[PDB]
Amino acid sequence: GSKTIQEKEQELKNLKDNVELERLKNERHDHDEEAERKALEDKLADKQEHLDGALRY
Amino acid sequence: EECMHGSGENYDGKISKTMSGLECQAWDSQSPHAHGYIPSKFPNKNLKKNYCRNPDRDLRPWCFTTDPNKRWEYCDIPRC
Repeated sequence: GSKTIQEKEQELKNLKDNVELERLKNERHDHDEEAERKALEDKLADKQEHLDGALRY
Repeated sequence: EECMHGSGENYDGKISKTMSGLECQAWDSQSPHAHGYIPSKFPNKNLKKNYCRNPDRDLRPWCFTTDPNKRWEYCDIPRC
């Protein structure tokens, strides 16, 4: 089925191969701020509260 | 083993306390710290309960703390 696009992937990306490349450089571990920029396509127009991620904080 | 041979990559010990003296937060929990290291996301990394593990290939097995003023910290694990 060339026309029928199945959900099941044809190729499975290996995570271990990514580790071998060391493209993360421990950056995502050091600062999670880069993740926010990936989640949001654009930045907020108004003053972003930001704050820390906690229950009472 | 409760100790590491190098950086604790294959360290599947039961230590759940940071070198600062804080109990590590359960990997399967997002309270009070939210993260992207889901045990189901990395089942081959031995993210069991709240034991200190090495998912990013750091030099020291770390974990998230249970304190809102401390995201994550390293665990003081002995060496073999």
